[PDB]
Amino acid sequence: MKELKYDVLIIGGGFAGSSAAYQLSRRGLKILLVDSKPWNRIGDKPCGDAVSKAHFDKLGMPYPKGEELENKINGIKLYSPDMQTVWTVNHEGFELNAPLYNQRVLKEAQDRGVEIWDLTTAMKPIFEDGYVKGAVLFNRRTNEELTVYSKVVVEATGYSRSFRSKLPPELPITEDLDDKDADVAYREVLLTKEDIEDHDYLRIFIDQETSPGGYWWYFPKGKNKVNVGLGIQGGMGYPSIHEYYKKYLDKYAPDVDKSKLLVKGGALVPTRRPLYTMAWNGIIVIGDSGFTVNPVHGGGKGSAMISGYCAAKAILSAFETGDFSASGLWDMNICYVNEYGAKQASLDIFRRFLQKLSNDDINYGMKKKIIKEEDLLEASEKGDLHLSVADKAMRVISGLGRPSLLFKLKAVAESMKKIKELYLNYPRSPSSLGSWRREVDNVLTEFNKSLS
Ligand SMILES: Cc1cc2c(cc1C)N(C[C@H](O)[C@H](O)[C@H](O)COP(=O)(O)OP(=O)(O)OC[C@H]1O[C@@H](n3cnc4c(N)ncnc43)[C@H](O)[C@@H]1O)c1[nH]c(=O)[nH]c(=O)c1N2
Repeated sequence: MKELKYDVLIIGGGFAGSSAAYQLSRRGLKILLVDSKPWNRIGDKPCGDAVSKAHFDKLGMPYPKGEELENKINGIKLYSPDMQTVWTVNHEGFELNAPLYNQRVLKEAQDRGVEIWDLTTAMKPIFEDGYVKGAVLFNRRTNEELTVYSKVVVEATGYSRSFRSKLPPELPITEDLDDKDADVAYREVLLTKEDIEDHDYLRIFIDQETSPGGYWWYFPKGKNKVNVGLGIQGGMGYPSIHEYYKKYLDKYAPDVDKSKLLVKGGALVPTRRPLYTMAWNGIIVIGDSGFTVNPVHGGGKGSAMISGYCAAKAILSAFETGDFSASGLWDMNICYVNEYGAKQASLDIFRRFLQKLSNDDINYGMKKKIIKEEDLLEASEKGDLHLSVADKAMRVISGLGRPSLLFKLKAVAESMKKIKELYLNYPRSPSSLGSWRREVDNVLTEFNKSLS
């Protein structure tokens, strides 16, 4: 079999993969990125295609340009179950042509030196002497099995985790997710008969009956084109998602013409804290494969780019120390946790609370303004539910006569700050990962119990 040697092998060319390749380019390294999909189809996984503007600024990534930007976004409208209360949150963002932008990022990284092979699949992890040292690839372009060696493998295979799942089960980097720590989501993109009111605003509909554990959304991709879909918490016993979709479509999008459908289909999306470690001997995991999705609103394309940034940073460190062990790549964790991980950990706890609320809990909480329209912005910008804000909210649900889960919002706010306290104190060395993880597990075990 043919053999090749590279410094870095990036498996998967999604938002996470292309972010790693872009950031690692022009640094004196020999890089190979692969993706099973053909070039023109790379990055077309079922998505809402809605990404925050703040993400692009931070990392110094290319702004959506021209055809890549389908519709400019200025904010979000959060509708209550009975729809008697509409929260308008001002937050700038983009509704983009996801495959078109993704391929541009790849096209540029290719110009900056990175090599990209489409129609190529990582089939077997090369794992010898206790290290990930590359992979066996199948290039369907030339029907050839090639063996690629690398000092560091970047796992960016998405929610499938098709590569790292084939690693031995004692590696912390093969951590699996529980069914209930993920949501199945489905979406379609159709044209509307009439225009779209406030088309520069995203619409999110909370409703535990029409989308239990998640929500419905109405994302305008233009003047007369809309990305409508929903998400539901998995591992609960809920019926097929396309049954929820078919039953309640007209309720959230009656203006669409069902004959002008462009794309459909759905996929899995994780709604939890990131992998306890995203780095191990000779391997870094990023994107959906490392559970980098926001547990509350389910956005994952912004925080995927962050994981890719932190991956380049960690790898450049490892090569400067010739150390590709977990310890040598460990800065991947310290970086991502400070950037988005600690925020996720706190929101993981908050998600567990929000998913358990009745429609009456949300109808009451929103109508009575249990929190500001700007404090919901802060609670998911920094992932913090301030002890002073919970107190202002707790004295509003005091005027509630019926029993509710709302009365535990204070204890939830304390548990959120507690687990974020832990993630700020992330292990300095891999020697502490085990001890620190079980403590995190204890925090979640206790909190899960406190909701009952
Ligand atoms: C229905 C729905 C709706 C939304 C979203 C998800 C879902 C399911 N998300 C989440 C978002 O889609 C997701 O979090 C990011 O795309 C994660 O990026 P990745 O690159 O990790 O995934 P992605 O799945 O794009 O990465 C996998 C890539 O690697 C390739 N690959 C996998 N295994 C391979 C192998 N063994 N060999 C070679 N190639 C391999 C695949 O072909 C693919 O190109 C979202 N996000 C957001 O922020 N805003 C939104 O509006 C939404 N809405």
